[PDB]
Amino acid sequence: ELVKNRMKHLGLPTTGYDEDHQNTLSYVLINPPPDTRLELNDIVYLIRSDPLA
Amino acid sequence: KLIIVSAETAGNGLYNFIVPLRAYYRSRKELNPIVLLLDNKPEHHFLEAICCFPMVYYMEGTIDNLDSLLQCGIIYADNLVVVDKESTMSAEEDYMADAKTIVNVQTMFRLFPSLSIITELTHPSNMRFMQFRAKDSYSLALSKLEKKERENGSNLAFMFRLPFAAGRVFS
Amino acid sequence: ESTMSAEEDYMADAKTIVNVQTMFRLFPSLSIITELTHPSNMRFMQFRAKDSYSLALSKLEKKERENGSNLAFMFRLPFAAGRVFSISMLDTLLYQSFVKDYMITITRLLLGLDTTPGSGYLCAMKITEDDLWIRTYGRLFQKLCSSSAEIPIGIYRTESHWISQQRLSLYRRSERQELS
Amino acid sequence: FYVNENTFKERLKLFFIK
Amino acid sequence: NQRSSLRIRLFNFSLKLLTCLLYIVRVLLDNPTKINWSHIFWVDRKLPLWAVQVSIALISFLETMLLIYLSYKGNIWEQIFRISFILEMINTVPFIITIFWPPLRNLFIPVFLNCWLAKYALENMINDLHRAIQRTQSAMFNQVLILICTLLCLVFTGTCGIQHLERAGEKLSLFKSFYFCIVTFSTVGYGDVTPKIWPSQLLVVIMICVALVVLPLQFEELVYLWMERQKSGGNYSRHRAQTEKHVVLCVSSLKIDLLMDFLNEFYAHPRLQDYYVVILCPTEMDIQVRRVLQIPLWSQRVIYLQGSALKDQDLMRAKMDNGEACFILSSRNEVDRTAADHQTILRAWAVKDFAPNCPLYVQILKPENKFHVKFADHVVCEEECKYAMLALNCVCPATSTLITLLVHTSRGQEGQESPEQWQRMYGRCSGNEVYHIRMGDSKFFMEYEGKSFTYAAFHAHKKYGVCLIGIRREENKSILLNPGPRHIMAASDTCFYINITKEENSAFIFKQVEYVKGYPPNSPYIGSSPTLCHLLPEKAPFCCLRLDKGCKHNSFEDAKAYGFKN
Amino acid sequence: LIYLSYKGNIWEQIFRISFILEMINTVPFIITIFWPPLRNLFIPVFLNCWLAKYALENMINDLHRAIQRTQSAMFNQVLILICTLLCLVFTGTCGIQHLERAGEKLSLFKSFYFCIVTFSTVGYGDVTPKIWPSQLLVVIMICVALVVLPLQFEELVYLWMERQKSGGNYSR
Repeated sequence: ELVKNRMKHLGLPTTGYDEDHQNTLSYVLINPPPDTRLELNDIVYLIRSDPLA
Repeated sequence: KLIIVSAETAGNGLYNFIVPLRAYYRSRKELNPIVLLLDNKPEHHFLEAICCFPMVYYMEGTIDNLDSLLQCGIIYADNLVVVDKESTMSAEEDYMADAKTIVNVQTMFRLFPSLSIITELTHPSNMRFMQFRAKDSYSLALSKLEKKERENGSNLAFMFRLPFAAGRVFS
Repeated sequence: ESTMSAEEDYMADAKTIVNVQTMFRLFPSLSIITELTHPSNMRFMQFRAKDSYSLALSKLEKKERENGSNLAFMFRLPFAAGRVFSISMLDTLLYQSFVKDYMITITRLLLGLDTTPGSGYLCAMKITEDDLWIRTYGRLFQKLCSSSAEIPIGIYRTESHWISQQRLSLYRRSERQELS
Repeated sequence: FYVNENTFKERLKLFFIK
Repeated sequence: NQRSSLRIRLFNFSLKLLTCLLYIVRVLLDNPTKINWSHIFWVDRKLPLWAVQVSIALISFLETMLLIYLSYKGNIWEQIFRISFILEMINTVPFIITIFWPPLRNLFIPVFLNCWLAKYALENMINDLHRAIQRTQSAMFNQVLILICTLLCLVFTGTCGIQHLERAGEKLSLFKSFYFCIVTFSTVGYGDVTPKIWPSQLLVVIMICVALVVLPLQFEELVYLWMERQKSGGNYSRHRAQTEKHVVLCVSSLKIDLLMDFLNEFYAHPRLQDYYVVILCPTEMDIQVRRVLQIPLWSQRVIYLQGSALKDQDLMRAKMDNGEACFILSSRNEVDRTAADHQTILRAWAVKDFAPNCPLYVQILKPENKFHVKFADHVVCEEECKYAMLALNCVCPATSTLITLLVHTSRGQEGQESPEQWQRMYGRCSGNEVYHIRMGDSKFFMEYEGKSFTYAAFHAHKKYGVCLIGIRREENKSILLNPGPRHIMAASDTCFYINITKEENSAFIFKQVEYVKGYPPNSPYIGSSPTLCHLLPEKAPFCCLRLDKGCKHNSFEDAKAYGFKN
Repeated sequence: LIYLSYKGNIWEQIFRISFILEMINTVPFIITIFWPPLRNLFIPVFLNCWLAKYALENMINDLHRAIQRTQSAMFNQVLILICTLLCLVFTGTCGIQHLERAGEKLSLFKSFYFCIVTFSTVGYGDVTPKIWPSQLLVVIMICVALVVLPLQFEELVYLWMERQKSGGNYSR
């Protein structure tokens, strides 16, 4: 309610305020073995090739 | 989704933020907008450099003022980027060097749990104050291991501290 | 806030004392609610050339502190009237809160900060010449409780304890006449 | 003060210590 | 290594003491103008006492050989010319010579210098414990242990040395040399025991020069470490903490103004008198506060320990996890307000991370910082309460005084000796204090269950003289200050009342423009209490708030021109 | 006194120095009541000197309930520093006088001469110890003297010299 009241003061829509709550442990595995299973929403780091060459 | 950055002055370091973000190898539709929230007004040495890059803006105020943030559009913003402010760098104790950056992030942590944050600290000793709750489940458990690691002769003791592994903190 | 930080206790609240002392002489009818950082600066608050109760009240509170009293400054006259108040006076609140969990919540309900739906508030009924009909505090408890469902905590008493003509007029003019 | 002050212990405690 | 290294230090340390121990044995066992140098060189040692020292010498000789191979970094002259190696080769190599040569078993070897090699083992052993880096209290005691060894090993070398040379003439025992040595180092000089031989004279000349340089520096460094542990150090032990009660006080800098108000308040209660009050504070012991802690009462009770609440080592000194309370207090009269409050938030988080089960009592100055320590059990904002008193002092006459006297715990024995009428009754009524007891349990409020709250309040004050304030229900956690006639009492309703003494203690009484009501939209801080405040229908402009300059709305320069009623 | 200030741990109170010096002195006198031949047996009652000092420190600090007394704090603290010097000498005199009975029998005054000479680091050797126990006592007494006494004098001089600059009272 503190934000939504202040949004109307500034003159902004409070439609997508919630879009919400977080409780997730997180970490980074650098160069694992090939047998390691990949879970859902596991963001992998990628060294891309050159776009031009 | 928007990116938003916080700093004391718009120095030549913040040019070096925007260069690797705005790159030819990055996709055009992927291009995240940038908003540099600043305490002091920026000079023309910065403005002429940043000018050429696309959809990058600046705004006055602080992280402390909730009015300043909501104008910048932190609700649908992907990443807040709090940076060590040059005035508060110099301090006698380790706690008072980064007290205000910790407390202002702690309000943002409660107000906007969806909002991902990228906080800075001068010392890694202030890691324990970053994200705070009344749970204390992994707070004591992770502290036990890193203290035992430092006794064994480990380089990376702070590694197991949870905020660091997630990438939310960096020094 | 600028004058809060100081090395000595005197220079922390010097200017607030001296500026109140002018207001005390200029406007004696004007009631004041002064603040002090330390209660050590109580003795400088209201000042006169009488010194009747100044030494007498100082004798008792020094003897109280030897006996092992919490409230020594109590008997100092400015405090009892409510003219003075300090931050260190309700620092005791937090230390009392160990034995009594409720103590903070009940204090704020009296002050009117954390007001729940079913709550009260502090009021002030002055006993005028009409109210002298009731003589005792016990009989005052009856009328307030029975009629309007009010409960009293305590009471606040106030006991009694051109050339020729122009030149000579300014010379005989007293200090109170100058200030007016 | 019946519970605190008026006891066999605290009579002696007031006499010796307090 | 940590574990594998330390055992080898203790192994060498024990062997080097064993050689010196075997030297004490042979002196006591083996006993017998010109100087007889025979008694210096030739020494009739026993074969078993010899053989054990040779086996120890071979082990310690090989340890120095092996250690060179490990830490050889170019220069061998760097390792050989050191003192630890020279003292090894003076002692151990002659024992190896006695294996090959059969007549040299009786020849003297100064094995007593292994005392200093044992000290070099202890310094090497002790500093293996500083891989954890931070151990401030353990650093002081273990450093003192080495300073004691230097004093003993200097005496041991002196005793043995002088006892050996005096064999030539005026034959002293081991104890007479110890008497002689400690007298000469102390600069007393009795001359009861003396040296009268050419070598022994020269040794005592050297021993005095070594003593007068080293020993005074050893004692003054010993006293420095000993006296620093008094101010800085102090550990609340496990044996004390587990059995006894225990409370902590986190604070930036203590004073008499702060401490005496706390100690008198805390120990005023009967059930709290057995507790122990530990302090945590970064600054050192003040001159004023040291007199208060020296008093018999607070000498046993209070334990001042230096160190801030943020570092986890200083929390292990106090041992908060065991204790039943952790008071945190903001530094008033500091150069910056916001920095002081930000520190108490970090202290609160430092305490909660280490010890979650402790009930966190906290004091903060500014109201905006309340939200960050709202997780804590009990919070007292100074700014919120301060300005609330002054607001009530406008409506009511002296609420500032009213609240101060309730919270300060005292009893009715203040100003009774004074001659004035008001002053006796004022100090008696100052003893009043808020309490809480259930209906059914309370002897005050027995026959008042069916009747209302208001009815009970009169009859309580009429009979006993104990007025009620409010009630807490079983279901509702909230306190309700003065219900009217609607609230009927129950069996288990917590009655809050004001009395000089608590019921359970007090047996002596029994025997003897329009406005619109609404919540203000813009709260300037996060954790704020919403209330109905007679709001304006229209939201006023910023110009109309100022008096000095009359804007285009109501042009009034001074406050008298407005025409304020009341 | 144990019944009054018992707060969980009795090991906290028994292992203190004030209690140990009590049990060394007073308990043997209680044993002589039950046992009739032990009246002639020696009890080192002289250590009550330090128990009297512990009483004085406990007595003096009852006057700091008024908190502020700056001039009285300096004189009464000096009085304790004088007691430590006297009680260290008294324990030395009595101790050395007792052991020297075995051989070379000194009087009470000769031991006082002997003690104050040994603490001062003069070492005349006019009076000396020549017995196995007495030798070991003097070795201990010098170690206690050379650590304590210089710290006592320099703290005594600190409090004495501070009263010159800071102190000074215009009398009645």
